[PDB]
Amino acid sequence: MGDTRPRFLWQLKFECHFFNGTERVRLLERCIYNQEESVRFDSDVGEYRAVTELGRPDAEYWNSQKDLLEQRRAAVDTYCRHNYGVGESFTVQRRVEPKVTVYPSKTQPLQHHNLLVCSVSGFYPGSIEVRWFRNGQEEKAGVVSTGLIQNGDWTFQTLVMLETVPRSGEVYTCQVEHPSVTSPLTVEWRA
Amino acid sequence: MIKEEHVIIQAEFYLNPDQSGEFMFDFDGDEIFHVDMAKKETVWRLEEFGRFASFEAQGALANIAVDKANLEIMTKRSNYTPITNVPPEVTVLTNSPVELREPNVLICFIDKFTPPVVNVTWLRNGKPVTTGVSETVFLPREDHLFRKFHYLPFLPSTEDVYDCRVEHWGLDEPLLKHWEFDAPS
Amino acid sequence: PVSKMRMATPLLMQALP
Repeated sequence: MGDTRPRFLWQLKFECHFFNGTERVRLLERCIYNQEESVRFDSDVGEYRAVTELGRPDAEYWNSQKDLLEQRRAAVDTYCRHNYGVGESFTVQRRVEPKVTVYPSKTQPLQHHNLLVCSVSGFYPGSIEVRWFRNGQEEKAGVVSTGLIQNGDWTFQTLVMLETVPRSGEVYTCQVEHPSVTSPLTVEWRA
Repeated sequence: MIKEEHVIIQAEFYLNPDQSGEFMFDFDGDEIFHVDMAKKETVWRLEEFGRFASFEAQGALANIAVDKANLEIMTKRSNYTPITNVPPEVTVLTNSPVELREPNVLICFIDKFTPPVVNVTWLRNGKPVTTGVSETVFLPREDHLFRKFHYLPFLPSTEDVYDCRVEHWGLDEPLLKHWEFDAPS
Repeated sequence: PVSKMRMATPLLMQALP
């Protein structure tokens, strides 16, 4: 690196939490000094509260300003529900179909293919179900998931491995359900 | 299942003596937009979002100014206590399954660190590469540490090796995260 | 017609002296 001067960080977070669409909305404003949250306003509480002793004077000082408080107490409507309405169509309601592929892999360097991997990628939202079949019969044991990986670009991926050493005549199926499709996507593979 | 909770977070920060500030919105862990401080502009994470919403960047600059003024007050109040360095964990993966000679993207995922100052270098066969690279701003975490992504478009090959080199004040030496084609899983 | 995303504004801390 370089320049080891000491650092001083302040973070502000306004968290709008939404449950069942906008049936319940909660604002949590959080003030953080050096990774240490010091003070917050929770709309369910309705005034500032000190999280550590460092934040107390702010709590007291801001709670003393009646017009600032009334603004924050209205923020669930004027800020949270407003912004939910602005972004909903391209965020909450975003649907992108997954790409599915199956390829063989190995648990250890050198030894032969002892896995089938079903890669599910490019999809949004995160809700996905993956099932493995060998000759149309579901494989339950030996199935292992990475779970959900966020790519940083409004897509996810996940890898679902089946422990198996494929033999000729076996047809393996990866089947995938996701909100973007009304029937399951299936991809077949054979050795 | 239909997802029950969603969270939108407007996350800001100011860091001294760097004098670097950031303003961004996060939805369920993905960046909706940030404001570029030098250019003073709203930058939407996907170009198409800006066809649907707008954001006045000048307001974000005003917030960062208040945030600056509070940081300085807090810095005295805490009697100049500095942030403790927390070094990142790094993961490199591809965004799609790797096929020989089919264009792909390497993803360097830098996680669980603070302060938000990091150097990331893509190395192909031990030599820096910059062609086509892109990166995100710092993204928030519930524990108040940061996330970041860097991206390297590439053409998979049996001959090339890659390293994401990450440097940070909390690391003794640069962290080298290796990737190559056909690695076991 | 683009919707405006709103920002919330941080409160100033009390000056030290």
